[PDB]
Amino acid sequence: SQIRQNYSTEVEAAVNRLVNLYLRASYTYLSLGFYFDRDDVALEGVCHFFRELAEEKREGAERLLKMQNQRGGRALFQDLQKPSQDEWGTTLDAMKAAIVLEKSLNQALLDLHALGSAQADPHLCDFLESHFLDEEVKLIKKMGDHLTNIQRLVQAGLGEYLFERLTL
Amino acid sequence: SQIRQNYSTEVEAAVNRLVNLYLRASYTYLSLGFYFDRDDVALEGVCHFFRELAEEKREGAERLLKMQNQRGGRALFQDLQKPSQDEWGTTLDAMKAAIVLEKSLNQALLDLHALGSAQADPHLCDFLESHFLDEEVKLIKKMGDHLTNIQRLVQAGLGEYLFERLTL
Amino acid sequence: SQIRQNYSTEVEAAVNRLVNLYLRASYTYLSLGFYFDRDDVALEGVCHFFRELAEEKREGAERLLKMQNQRGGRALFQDLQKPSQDEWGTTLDAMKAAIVLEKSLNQALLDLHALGSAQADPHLCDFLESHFLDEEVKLIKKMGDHLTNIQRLVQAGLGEYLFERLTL
Amino acid sequence: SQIRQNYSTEVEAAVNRLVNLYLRASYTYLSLGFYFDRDDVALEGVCHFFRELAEEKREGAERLLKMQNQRGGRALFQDLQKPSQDEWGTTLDAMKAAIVLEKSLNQALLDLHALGSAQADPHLCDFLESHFLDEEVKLIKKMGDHLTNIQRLVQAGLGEYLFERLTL
Amino acid sequence: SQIRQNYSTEVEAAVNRLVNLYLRASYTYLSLGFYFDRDDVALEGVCHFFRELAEEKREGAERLLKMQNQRGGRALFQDLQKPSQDEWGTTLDAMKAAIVLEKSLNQALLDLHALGSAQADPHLCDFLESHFLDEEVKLIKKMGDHLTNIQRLVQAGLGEYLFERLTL
Ligand SMILES: Cc1cccc(C)c1O
Ligand SMILES: Cc1cccc(C)c1O
Ligand SMILES: Cc1cccc(C)c1O
Repeated sequence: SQIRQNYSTEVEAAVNRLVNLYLRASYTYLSLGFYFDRDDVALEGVCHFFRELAEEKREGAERLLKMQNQRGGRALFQDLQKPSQDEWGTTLDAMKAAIVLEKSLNQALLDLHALGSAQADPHLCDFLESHFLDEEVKLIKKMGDHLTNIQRLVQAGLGEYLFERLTL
Repeated sequence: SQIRQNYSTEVEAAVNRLVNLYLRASYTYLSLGFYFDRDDVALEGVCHFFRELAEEKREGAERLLKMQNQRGGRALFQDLQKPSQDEWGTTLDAMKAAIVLEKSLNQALLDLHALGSAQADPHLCDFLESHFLDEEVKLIKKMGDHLTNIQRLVQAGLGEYLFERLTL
Repeated sequence: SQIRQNYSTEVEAAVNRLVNLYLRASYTYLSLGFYFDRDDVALEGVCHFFRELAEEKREGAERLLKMQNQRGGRALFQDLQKPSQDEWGTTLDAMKAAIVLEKSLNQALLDLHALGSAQADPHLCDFLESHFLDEEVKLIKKMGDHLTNIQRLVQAGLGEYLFERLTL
Repeated sequence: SQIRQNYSTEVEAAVNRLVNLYLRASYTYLSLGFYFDRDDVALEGVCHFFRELAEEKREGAERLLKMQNQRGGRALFQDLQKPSQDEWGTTLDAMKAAIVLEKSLNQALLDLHALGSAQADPHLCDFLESHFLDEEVKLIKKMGDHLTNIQRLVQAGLGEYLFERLTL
Repeated sequence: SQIRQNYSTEVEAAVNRLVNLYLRASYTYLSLGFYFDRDDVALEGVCHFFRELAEEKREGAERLLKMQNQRGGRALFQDLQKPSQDEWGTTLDAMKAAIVLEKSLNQALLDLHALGSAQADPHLCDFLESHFLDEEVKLIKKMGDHLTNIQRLVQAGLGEYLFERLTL
């Protein structure tokens, strides 16, 4: 690219991989959201929580794709793997799955930051710090808070209802 | 009728029957509503839920009667049978009874749609699709969601109170 | 009932009967209204007059049902008999039928008031006086005024049109 | 056409025919409107009624032409036959002629719907149901209501005047 | 009195007694209210419920005193007996005590109405019907509704908390 400067092929490839991970996360959250919208699950607050996260993850992917082009890299898309489960169990099970997912995204962000530092690419490092790393820490803290509250509420049916009504 | 066109006697009769079913449903919901207003039941959210449905079903009947006249058919009214119960048990029992009732109305709508299709009466088919079929699907989904939440809440007294307070 | 006080079984039963009479009146007015909406009758002011009365009578029934519960009585519903006619003739015939109907409701109100007085139930007596007796006197006077005007207008077709256009 | 999909030549031709029928109806209503504007007829409400219908029918034709292009069919225009009469008699005669005209348009709509169903063309079927079939049923009901009122008013001159003044 | 007309000494005395009963009820509610404000009871919604009732009963007494003077009777005050309890137990116990109290006031109202009827004093009868009898029926129905909800909630501590939070 006529504009490409200080942008390694290793970072370019890792950015494409991260786009795939964010889109896969978005898809997972779409599945989680609609599972809680089932008439035999019917926890609307939980459905809304996950549908909002599907949107956030898609936005993250789009920000990464915008950055790829700004740097003169070339977006390459791969298949989006279907989510790991078809049914997500209880709100507790779902929130545990979500925190696992977020920690995996966060690790990928940290890995890419480390690569950027090794390649002396401060624009990449700043980009990740500014738009992703703090968002992930905040989200993981929120999920941990939710998990603790869900666990303390498990009369499991009553607890699940109250969490959805009074927290979400 | 000077205006009657493509409107079979079979559909005309079936529309009159459907008016009766909607008015009977409205009456059933009136009974459900006032049962939950009893001082020894006293679940105001549940009373409101069913009184609103009584109004919706009456409106449905009135829309059908308007359509009967628009097509040049002749409204014929029959007795409105009293509701199947005098006392409706718990919120769970009542919501189960309501979903049974709605599924029976929906089946009648589907039967009339099938008759309209067989008689090549697209105005009737459109009318039902536009004003009734989706309303019924939405309502049945809502009732199913409510049933699931009520069931998960059954400390049955506490659960019944919380559902009325926090959902309805 | 824990709340029931000075409320006789005779009044409780008579209130349930009166609910049935009001709902039957509402149904009769629904039939009258839609008859005047027929394309071969087509008197919109008359249709509106009777549909408004259907609503008023239903509201009366609902007020009675509310009162039944306030007093600790138990609502019991019976079948709603179909209206006495399928076709209602001229506006004159219909208005005569309506005044007959209202006078029958008024007599039932007066009978219930008399029962309340005999049972020394002043809350019932006040309730009827406050919400029903004057409403009925006003409505019957209005119908009598309408009958007189309709009769003076009978060139019967022209008169019927003018009454609908200029009074209703 | 590059865009044409599931759109039969039979439906394409029938749509062109229907455009012609709607434009012919519009022309007929233009003639009716100006006849009632003659100084020796002079019924302004009747003139307005028919001029409004001329506009509605032209709009219907334009909607059909828009749809023809949306589907990749090719609009073909034919002569517009002059209306069946040069003078339209009384308001009663004119309203009878209008209801005959509307019933013929409605039959053409029903015929085209049947063709669409036979050709498994649900976009066409929906289009007609959504924009034409209910409009026609409503209009025919209104005309039938008007005919009944005009007939009841026939002192024919006085009745014609009053209908124009008080209904139209 | 120069103004006294159709106002018996029996009714005058009974009105003074009723003033005392209303003021005693107000005092009882003051005691109930402050009991629920104790730091070792601490149910603010319940405190508010009873303090509002203390105000309503005082207003009732003041209305009776105003009426006594309007009729030319002479207000005579007696001691106000201290409430029947110093401590009121649970919300359930308190609501039971309140409904007992209200039923006793209602019986006194009914007794005075009967006296008025026997003395042919229609102003008194109207006064009681208009300002007291329906208020009492409404309040007793509300208390019965509350009792039913409290009973269904008895995990008694949790139920008491939830009723205070979500109903009161
Ligand atoms: C491509 C994709 C997959 C899953 C969820 C979303 C929102 C999305 O855009
Ligand atoms: C139950 C019932 C019967 C007839 C008319 C009305 C409005 C109604 O609610
Ligand atoms: C005199 C009296 C006693 C108790 C409560 C109140 C409000 C009151 O005025």
